[PDB]
Amino acid sequence: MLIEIHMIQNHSPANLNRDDLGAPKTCYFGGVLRSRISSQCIKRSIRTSNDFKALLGGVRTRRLADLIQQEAGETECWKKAQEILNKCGFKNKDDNTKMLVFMSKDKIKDLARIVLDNSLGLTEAAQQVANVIAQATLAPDIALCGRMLEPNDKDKDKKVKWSNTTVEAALQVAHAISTHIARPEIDYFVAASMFASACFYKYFSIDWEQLVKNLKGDTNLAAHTVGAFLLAAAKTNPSGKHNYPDGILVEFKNSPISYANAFVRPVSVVKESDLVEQSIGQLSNYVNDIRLGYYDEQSPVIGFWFSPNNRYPLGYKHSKLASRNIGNLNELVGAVLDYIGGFKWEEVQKSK
Amino acid sequence: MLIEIHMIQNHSPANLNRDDLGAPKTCYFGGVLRSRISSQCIKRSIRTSNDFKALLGGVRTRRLADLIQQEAGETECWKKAQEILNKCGFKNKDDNTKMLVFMSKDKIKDLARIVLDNSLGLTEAAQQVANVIAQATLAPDIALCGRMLEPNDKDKDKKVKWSNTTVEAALQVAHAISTHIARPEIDYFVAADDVPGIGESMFASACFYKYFSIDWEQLVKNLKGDTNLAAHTVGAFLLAAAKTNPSGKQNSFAAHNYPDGILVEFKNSPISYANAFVRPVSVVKESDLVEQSIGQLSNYVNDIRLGYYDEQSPVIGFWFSPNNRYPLGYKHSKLASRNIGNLNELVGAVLDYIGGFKWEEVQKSKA
Amino acid sequence: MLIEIHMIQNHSPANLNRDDLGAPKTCYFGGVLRSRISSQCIKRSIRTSNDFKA
Amino acid sequence: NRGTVDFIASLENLKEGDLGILRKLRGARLDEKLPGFDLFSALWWPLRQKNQRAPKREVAWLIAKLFAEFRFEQREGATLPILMGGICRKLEPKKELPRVLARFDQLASLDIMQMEEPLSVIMGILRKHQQVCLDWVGLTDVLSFWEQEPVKREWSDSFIKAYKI
Amino acid sequence: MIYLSRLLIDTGGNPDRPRPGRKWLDNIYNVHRRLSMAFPSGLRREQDPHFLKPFSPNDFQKTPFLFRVDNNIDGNDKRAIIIVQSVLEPDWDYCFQNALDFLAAPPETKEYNPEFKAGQLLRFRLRVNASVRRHIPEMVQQDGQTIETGKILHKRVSLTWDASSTPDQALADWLAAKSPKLGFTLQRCELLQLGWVYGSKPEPKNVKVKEQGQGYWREHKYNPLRFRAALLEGVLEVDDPKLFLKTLSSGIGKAKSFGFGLLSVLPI
Amino acid sequence: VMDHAACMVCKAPATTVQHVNYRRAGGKEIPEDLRALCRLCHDACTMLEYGSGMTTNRIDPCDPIWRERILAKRKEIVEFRSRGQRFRKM
Ligand SMILES: [Mg+2]
Repeated sequence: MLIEIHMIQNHSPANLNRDDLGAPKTCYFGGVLRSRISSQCIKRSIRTSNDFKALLGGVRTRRLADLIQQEAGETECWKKAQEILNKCGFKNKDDNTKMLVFMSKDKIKDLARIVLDNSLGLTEAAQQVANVIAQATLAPDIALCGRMLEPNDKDKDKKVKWSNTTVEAALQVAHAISTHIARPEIDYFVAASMFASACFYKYFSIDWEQLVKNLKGDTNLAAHTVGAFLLAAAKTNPSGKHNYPDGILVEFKNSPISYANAFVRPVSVVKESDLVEQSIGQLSNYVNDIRLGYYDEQSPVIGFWFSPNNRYPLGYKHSKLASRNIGNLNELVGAVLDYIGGFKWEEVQKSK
Repeated sequence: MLIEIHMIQNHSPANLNRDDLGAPKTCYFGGVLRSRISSQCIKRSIRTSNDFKALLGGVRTRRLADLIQQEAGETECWKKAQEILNKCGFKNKDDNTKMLVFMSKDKIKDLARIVLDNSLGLTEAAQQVANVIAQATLAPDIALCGRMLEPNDKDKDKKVKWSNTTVEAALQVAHAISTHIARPEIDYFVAADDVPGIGESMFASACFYKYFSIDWEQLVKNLKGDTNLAAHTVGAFLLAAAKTNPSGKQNSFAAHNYPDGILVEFKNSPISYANAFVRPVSVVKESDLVEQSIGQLSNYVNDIRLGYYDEQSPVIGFWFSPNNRYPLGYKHSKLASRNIGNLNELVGAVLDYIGGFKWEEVQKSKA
Repeated sequence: MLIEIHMIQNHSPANLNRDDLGAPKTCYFGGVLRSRISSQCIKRSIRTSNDFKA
Repeated sequence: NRGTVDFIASLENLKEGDLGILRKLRGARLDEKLPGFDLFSALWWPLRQKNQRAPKREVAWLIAKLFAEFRFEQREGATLPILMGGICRKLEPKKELPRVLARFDQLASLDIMQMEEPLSVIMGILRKHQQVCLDWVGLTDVLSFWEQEPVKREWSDSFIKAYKI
Repeated sequence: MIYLSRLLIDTGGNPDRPRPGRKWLDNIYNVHRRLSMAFPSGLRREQDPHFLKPFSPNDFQKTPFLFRVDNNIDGNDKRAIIIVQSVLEPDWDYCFQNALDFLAAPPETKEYNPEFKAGQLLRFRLRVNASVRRHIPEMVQQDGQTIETGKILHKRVSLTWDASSTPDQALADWLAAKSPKLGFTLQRCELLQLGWVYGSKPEPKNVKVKEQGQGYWREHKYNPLRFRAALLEGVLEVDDPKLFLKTLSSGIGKAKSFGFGLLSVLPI
Repeated sequence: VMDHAACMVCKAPATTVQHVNYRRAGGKEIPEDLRALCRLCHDACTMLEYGSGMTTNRIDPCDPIWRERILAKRKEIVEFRSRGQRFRKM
């Protein structure tokens, strides 16, 4: 099963994503300039959010020696750990031990245990260290973003044979693009609520089977991860700091479909108050066409629509293209968890 | 009979095909730069797709000894089969087995039986393997492609004679090109370490035009009859090409977009409508890119139909848009003989015209 | 009586003629580099065409 | 001499696209076209940095263009005055031999900037007779010091020694 | 009077081609030096009309000008704007005569005579260097263990706030603390961008003595430069027209030689 | 050090050195036959001397009589150079 989430959200210029030169990120769509927010920013904002604090069990770091020298307690293990890491092969071109390692915060104790053993040779110690970091994948944040570790053979040990260190991702995120034309700023060279917000469309896809497989068959943890991810995506700001999404559409399919072509023609408004509403309208249009032009028989598609206090409807005023409309975020999360089978929101929090 | 498929499809900002430096592929058309997607990428994406899965029976591997070892069972045959493949002429030199074998023959048990026969010499067993490799010819993935192998002569034995290994592919695919001027952009990223104590990537967005050509008679001949299998292959190819995308950088650039327009034509000779976009499309404020591209395509199609008309061979075509979103003959012309709003009925009509086949029973021939 | 035929034709990105290396043929006209299709290739394509079958 | 061996090795490591780029630049100078200049700089500049006795830019450019056009296999002891001179023993002495000999002998009145076409016709004559090997390093060494009389004397003497066999 | 000048840079187009203008903005020291090269002496211009002689800072006038770099200006094209405020007339045709590739539009200059009355509302934009001077214990090595040294370092570091306070409130308080002295009173202040500014500076270092005498052989060593940058926009009210004009053309913070002090005011 | 790490044409940061004359080589080299230049100007000067037979006296960037030429060559580079070819060294 594939869980697809489409969101429409307004963002302030003080909570945007910037490039190296300090300019907000922008892209070209439909032949015109649009505002852009990268997927990495959204991923890291969701990872380090308040609602994801109970499911953060992963470290991506280049300082494994420092982390190891925080559990042993005995001050006489920093050079031994560094030598073992160099024996493993964590050293890229130039610099010194600057290969990013992504694992969980529960096998560091094992690394300290092997490091603190004076009765073991260096080669087999490095082999055991690699074996410890070849299976530390039982983290919900790793199961959604994946992992990729290629140790260099430039300074690799004699044999120190490596295992499979690749985890396939279960989450796909696309770059958020502005619905309208990018708005210029005010020039101060012509000199003699504070700024307008920008509307963005966001698209997320989650594979249920992949998430279940990556968690070693655990199922309650997967539901908790899905709920926490939904809440964090709906309730976080990329950089800065209610601002609830104006519209959320949740679908359950077998093949991924993107509704980003609903905004090939830019949405232009004389009045700024009629922007978001009209945007929603366009989306509905495209959805209807797809729902009548690319699917029949086999397996149908059902979806839930959420708006804050049901302010904005997407139903053509007559069409039942949405299974139900929900005015609260918690009820939407509960329904989403219910569709996958049971998974009450209250009992799923008792998992990590 | 020749079946021609033309597609117009818009894509969100992504990177579906890149070179060794990570930059998306590009090309020059009409004197201006355009985005490009290679034909082999599209062919491989269609091959390894859910829709084109029941007809997959071919394998292209550089390591044939491993499959023989798995098929044999719990016995040991890696060295013997490896050496037999050495004297078959699969380029042991340069330390690489660069000879890529497209023998489909997924019933590779025969190679195991020759390998597992402790009664024949090392040369005769190398001749039976060669004789059995060059006769698969099945697995319609080679009914659309196939130049199965060309053995090496210097490093092979002098007692092995090869038969014909040419399949005479029946599918033609062109490189996808954009209808406007390509604009490549750079994204800057940062590792952002966690424990307290700039990168560059490339992406672009474009609207692509795609062209496919299928020869019915050659496809039937390559399957040794079996018209039902050919109809199944045609329908599955249409379904897969309609809804599938390259799996390149899709974990950060999700661009699962669907095509905006499909045109299916039947004719005895192949014609490409790329010259509709010699003049690049410029966006005006009263319309979007897809509509202008479809209008230019309509103009070129009408002009070509009127200019190269022969009374001895009429052309029959079908036009498909999602829920009739974008009509082809906007102004006055009824260019398409039929307008269809759903893909499944388009496939059904294509099959009915091809042979009067129905989509239900043709699915019973899996092969 | 001499019959003269002149044609102008644009092509999609392709490789219709190659040398031993595998590069499309080229020539120098007016001091600048241009693409080229050999006359023998055109003649043989016309000869083997379906219109010249009879 | 070190500096030329690595240059020929780097030339032999090129692929089809770079060979075509150099092929389309035949008969042209190093400065007018930018892709050829960049490729030649990438192939040549580190060698000039490391080794002071590296071949000059003109000779290296000429050898690169010739290798791109002809693509012979490097082999020591297969120099031009031997293969040409072993070939010259199968022609008619009265007519064809003087015609080939004049073309071979014309090289002594040209500088390094005019030695493209005569070498091209000589290598075409070689290719017409099924020749697959040539000594590129030796040819580069001879071409580097072409303005010295003993070099030309040794060239002609090698030709005569190969021919009289 | 005041002189206000505007320069434009592309920072866009084909990424596979050289872009000297966009690369020029990666070092604040290079930008400052290039802007300083626009004020030549009366003798240097006569001697070198083409700017084709070795560059020496002793041949250029010293004057405390200010500048800012803005980005993200639209119209289907990307632009980076450099705004310069000075007390002297810049000579742009002498600085960019051999570097016209850098710019995407001719430089523009104009006069500026700001006369403001008491109790007037203004819309302002300005970038600050958030720095405070502190005594720091010296920790060194960190080779698996931290070793303290008895010396205390007088160092200028970044402004910090508490765990229960947002950066916007801290910056607003930090600016309102000094706003009595500058000559204006805030009405609203919101933080737009918070980050770092980087640069590198060459410095001569002696290596060996000269055998013939009269000097050394010398080499270049590069020193990093890091600054904490925060951009603010809001509304202010003039207290007295006397101190406000002194606040303008002077700067409202440190690092004024690297584009960190400039008040941009609009009449609201 | 003498040139303050500034190019002698465009006044950009300097990384390369151009030899004005070749009176001495290797054993002796006064710092008066050398000029500081950037990558683009050095490349233009290199492509401006390929087939001129200058031998001893090479291009002096300070001479105005070369300026109009040098900039022109620079333009060509900015119009045609591909950064993906210098990278991926072949
Ligand atoms: Mg320069």
